[PDB]
Amino acid sequence: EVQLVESGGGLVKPGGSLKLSCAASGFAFGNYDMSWVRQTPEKRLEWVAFIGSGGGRIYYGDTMKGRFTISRDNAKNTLYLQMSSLKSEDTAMYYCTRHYNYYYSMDYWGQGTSVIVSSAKTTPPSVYPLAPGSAAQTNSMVTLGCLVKGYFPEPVTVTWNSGSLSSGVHTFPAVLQSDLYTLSSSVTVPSSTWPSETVTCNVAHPASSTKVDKKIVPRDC
Amino acid sequence: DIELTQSPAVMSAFPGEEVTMTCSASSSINYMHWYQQKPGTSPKRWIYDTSKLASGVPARFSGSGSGTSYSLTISSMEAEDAATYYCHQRSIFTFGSGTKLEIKRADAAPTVSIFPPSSEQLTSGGASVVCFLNNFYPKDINVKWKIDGSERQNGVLNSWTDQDSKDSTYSMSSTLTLTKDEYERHNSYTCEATHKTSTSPIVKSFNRNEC
Ligand SMILES: C[C@]12CCC(=O)C=C1CC[C@@H]1[C@@H]2C(=O)C[C@@]2(C)[C@H]1CC[C@]2(O)C(=O)CO
Repeated sequence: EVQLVESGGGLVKPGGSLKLSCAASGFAFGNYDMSWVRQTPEKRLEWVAFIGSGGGRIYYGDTMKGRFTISRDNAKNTLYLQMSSLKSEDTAMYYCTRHYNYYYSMDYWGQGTSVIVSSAKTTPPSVYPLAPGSAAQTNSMVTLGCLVKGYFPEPVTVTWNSGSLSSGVHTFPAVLQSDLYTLSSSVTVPSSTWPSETVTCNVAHPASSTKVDKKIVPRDC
Repeated sequence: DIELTQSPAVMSAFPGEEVTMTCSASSSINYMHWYQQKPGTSPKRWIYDTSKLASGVPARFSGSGSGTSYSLTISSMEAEDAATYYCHQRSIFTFGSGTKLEIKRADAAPTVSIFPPSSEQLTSGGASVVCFLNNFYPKDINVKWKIDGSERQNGVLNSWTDQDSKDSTYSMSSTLTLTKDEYERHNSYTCEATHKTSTSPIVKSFNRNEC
């Protein structure tokens, strides 16, 4: 029923500007006070901006310092946030929220739109197959992997055999390494099925419009 | 600047236990709210106006408090309760930093596996040695790397998964990244997992001059 749908986030250089939008559905948008709340990489939640139902009453969080402008167009059921002179500390997930009453709990939240403030440029990942090699296993099960290295920004999506190997999979949170992201994913299958049955990791990086498959092949020793 | 602090930052309990967490304010306020968040989704209104339950919230949850001290309580906790809970109030810029409630389960030793650098990565001039420590509990585990018998500490990055939503185990990767040239100057690579499930580590290793 009620939907709040954000857009406009992305990579922006320090000192740049951005306008975020929040499309509302399923309720009388103009009867509700609205807010923007952001969650930093440290998971800290900060109340950025608040706007009354009629658009005539506005508040900002403490570090905003005039660089943010909340506005709304009740005729198009859309909330906006203009962001300028952006700094590294403004990197966060930006959420559109709706207020219930005048104690100001937030009874509906959008899905979030991610803003990343840095000088880094979009970079596709290198993807490397992780076969046991000289570390050969010998149990009833075998574990294989894929190393995804050197991409920006987050995220990538990893699947195995196009999602048909879904159980036995661990895709680890990415970490920054030389200011680019790296993660690995592991999959575990019966050792009787590999290499007789192919195993392939499927890596997608939407920001770079890249899709790579890496077949896990036994190494040529 | 009225500020909120939450205690504890992290806590774990078996299903069936009573759970209490606290939200403290630097000066007196009223009508405290609590939001629930799970990985990869938005915060969700959970308790509002200090004691009112949001729609969909089981009666096992209750909120209470006044002045500078507020609390969220759960009776007979259930696995689906695991989440981070954040407090917030209408005059506060920064939400409380959250209490992450995790699920206690039976101890489990990791399944450990080690991978030499791929030839494709070596072609590019880098060398990552990857060790997976999968499906263990509790979260606290120690990984040690030994290269030709001497402990190595530089160039290791570890990454833990969020608690697993079906079996409540954790998994972690430990990755040793070296230049190709440094990798090529040594032979024995060992990943050692020390976990409270045993006094003896789990050891996986390889020689680079094989394969
Ligand atoms: C309840 C309140 C004051 C009364 C009102 O008509 C509407 C609001 C909602 C927005 C609130 C505001 C404040 O009380 C000051 C807040 C909390 C602001 C959002 C950010 C804020 O400006 C701060 O973060 C100040 O530190």
